[PDB]
This record gives sequence, C-alpha cells and structure tokens, in this order.
Amino acid sequence: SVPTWNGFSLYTDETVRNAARYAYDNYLGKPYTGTVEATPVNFGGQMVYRQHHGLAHTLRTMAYAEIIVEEARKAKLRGESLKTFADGRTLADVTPEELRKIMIAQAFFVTGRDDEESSKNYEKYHEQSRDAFLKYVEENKSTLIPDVFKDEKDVKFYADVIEDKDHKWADSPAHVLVNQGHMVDLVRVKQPPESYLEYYFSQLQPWIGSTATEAVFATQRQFFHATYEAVAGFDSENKEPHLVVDGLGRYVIGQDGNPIREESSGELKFFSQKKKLEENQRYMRVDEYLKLDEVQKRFPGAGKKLDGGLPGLKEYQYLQRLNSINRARCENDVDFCLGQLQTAHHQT
Amino acid sequence: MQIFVKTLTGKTITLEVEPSDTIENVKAKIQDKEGIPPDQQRLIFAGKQLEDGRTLSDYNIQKESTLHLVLRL
Ligand SMILES: Nc1ncnc2c1ncn2[C@@H]1O[C@H](COP(=O)(O)O)[C@@H](O)[C@H]1O
Repeated sequence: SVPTWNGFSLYTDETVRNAARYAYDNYLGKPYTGTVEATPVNFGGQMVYRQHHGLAHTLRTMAYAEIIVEEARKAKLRGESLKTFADGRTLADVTPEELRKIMIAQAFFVTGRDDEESSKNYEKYHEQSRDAFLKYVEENKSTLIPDVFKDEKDVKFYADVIEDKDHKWADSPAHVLVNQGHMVDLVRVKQPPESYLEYYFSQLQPWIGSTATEAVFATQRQFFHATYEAVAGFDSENKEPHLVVDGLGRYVIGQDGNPIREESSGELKFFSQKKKLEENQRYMRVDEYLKLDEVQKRFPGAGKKLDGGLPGLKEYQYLQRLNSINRARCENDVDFCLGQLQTAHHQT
Repeated sequence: MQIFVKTLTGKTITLEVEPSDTIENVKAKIQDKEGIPPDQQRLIFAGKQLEDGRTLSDYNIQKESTLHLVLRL
C-alpha cells in the first residue's frame, strides 16, 4: 500500500520553502525576548539570534522527516514489517501531500520560543508556535486551502501536533516525524554520544527498521557537516560512565562483576545519579553497555568506531569552521541552508 | 591525579592535575595540549557547568573523573 511519489522534495517544493521563509522572517531570525541564553552571537560578521533552535535546526528537522519517510518506503518495499499506528498505517504509508503538510508544521515547531528556557515554558512556547502556524495559514489561505490543507479540520490537526497538549508523540505519522525529527537534532551536542545514539536509535528503529535507521543517522552526519554544525564521534571503547537517557541515570556493576538487575535475566535497575553506592560498586561504562548482548541485539554499535569532527583537522581548527561565517549564513538564509542540505542529500 | 576531558567529537584529553587546581588552570592545560582557547571552553561535570574561579575539589572532582568539554561560541 505504498503510494507513488510525484517528485516531491524538500529542496524543490516551493510551498515548504515559503513556510520556512515566513517562519524565519517573522520568528526564527528575531531576537529572543526571554532571559535564558537570549543574547545573540556574532559569526564572522553576522548576528545569529537563535543558534540552538533557529533556521538551520528547523530546516534539518524537515530534512530528517524526508529521509525517514524515504528510508521507510524503501524498507517496506524490501518486504520489512514496520510498526503500525492505531489505524494500521506505517510511516511508509505517508503520501507526498501529507509529508508537505508535516514539513510546514515542522517549520513552525519552535517559532514560539522566547528563549532556550527548558520545561518551564513548555506550554507557552508550544501554544505560541501553534499560533504562529495558524497566522501563517490564515494569511495564505488562498493558496493553501484546499490544495495543501484540505479544510480547516486538516489545519487544526497539524496545529494540534505543534501544540502537543497531551504529548502523544507516537499517535500518528505526523506526531512521530515532528517530535523525533526535533529530537534527533540533539546528536549535535549530546554527550556521551554513544549513549544518546543508542537511545535515539531505539526510538526510531521500530517505525522504519534497522537498515533504514542506520541510513538516517549516517545521512544526518552529512547534514551536520553540510550546515557547519558539529559531527559527533562514536567510540565503542568509550570508558566514561554510560548515561541512561530516559531519566538521566546510571547502571551499576556490582562487587561481583555483574550488572545490578531487578528480580527477573531481569531489567537493569535504574540508578539515580545522585544516590550513593555501597562500596565496591561502580557505574556501568559506555563500552560495557554497548557489548551487553540485549543492546547488541537491537543496536549495531559494538565494535564500531566513527571519527567525529572533520578528519585531518585538529580539534581547534574544527572550531573555527563551526564558528565561521558559513554557519551564520545557514542560520539566516533559507536558500543557502537548503542548498547545503540538498548537496548533502545527494551525496548519499 | 589524572582526569579525563571528553569532547563531542570523541577526543579524550588526559590531564595530570591535583584538587587544588582551579578551572582556569585546567583550561590552560587543555590549551597547552590541544590549542583550544580557554575563551571557547565550557567544562561540565555531573551535569553542572564548572566556574572559572573555583577549584576541582570544590566540585568533588576526583581521580579518574570524566569531564565534558562543551565548545563555547
Ligand atoms: N522518545 C521520544 N520520542 C519522540 N519524541 C521525543 C522523544 N524524546 C523527546 N522527544 C521530543 O523532543 C522534545 C524535547 O526537546 P528539547 O526541548 O530539545 O529537550 C520533546 O518535547 C519531544 O517533542
């Protein structure tokens, strides 16, 4: 039941491009009004007001939604079984028209932010993002309705995804693409990179399968390089403590060289970072976690080493690239950033 | 006392330090070995960002401790 494609592409479809321009012009390129990391930065002569959740971040999430659907479609054509929603659809059933509407919603998903304040203003920023999207649709209803959004009912659905009132991140193909697209962009900052990558992998994999998921994260590395953003390393022999991403916790090796498990082998018991350990215990290391065969079963990270940054560049030199005027153009120029992503996409 | 400083790019910097050392001192050491300006260094331990003026023992940073070096822009 895979639909035929009609040449739809993030890098050529003008509706999607115009949504991003509007979002940048009215929201993403404006100074933060809040207090949390609201102060802008100068990159090689140009100001960038929102370096964490700006234009480049937003365009990359749209770029992720596209490759995720592409890789899902290929997975289902290979005969793979993908996770289903309550109506029986999979990500591989997403139509061109649907993906366009999803991407438009994505372009507004962080327009409502007044700063990088976390958690505390969740509802306010999400509601403000919804409002931005609704204002955009209204001002452009003559071209958007009914050709892009069928009716006002279709609009509200995507409005609701943006607002995210009940955090149903897995409720529909739109919910998964928007929320996981937003989420995985954090691969550009999260440490330790192995723990975070294994976690994100586990969130995306059931929807599109392992092969597709590997391809998504491999392409992401190109997307980061192309938009002058940090490319993480991956070291299966990382000896630092493993971070349990869900809850920001730890696992513990006992006095005996055994992971502590709940009565069953049972689940590894979650350990708060704060809580103290009986003597002779120690946190589980990243390398230990990756060679757990329950982890190896679901994640091909063991025995894998990936070089971060840019090969041949000393770390400080890689900094200068990240700090460049090119990064600034990505954050302030829709056409340029989309151009960078399009080249990355082809490179495959 | 040796601590380990890790970057997103997968680099690990092994530093020979002692609890008395302040965070500037550590940043200077990082610049000595890797040529990264202290200006652009953000050190994190236990999810907490380390402040220049204070020392390692102030944050209960001990031997074989792992720190994150986040790059400041
Ligand atoms: N396990 C997950 N599945 C789907 N989306 C997620 C998951 N974890 C986080 N997200 C998304 O990422 C957002 C958090 O982004 P941030 O504000 O950068 O922490 C959440 O509100 C969700 O939209």
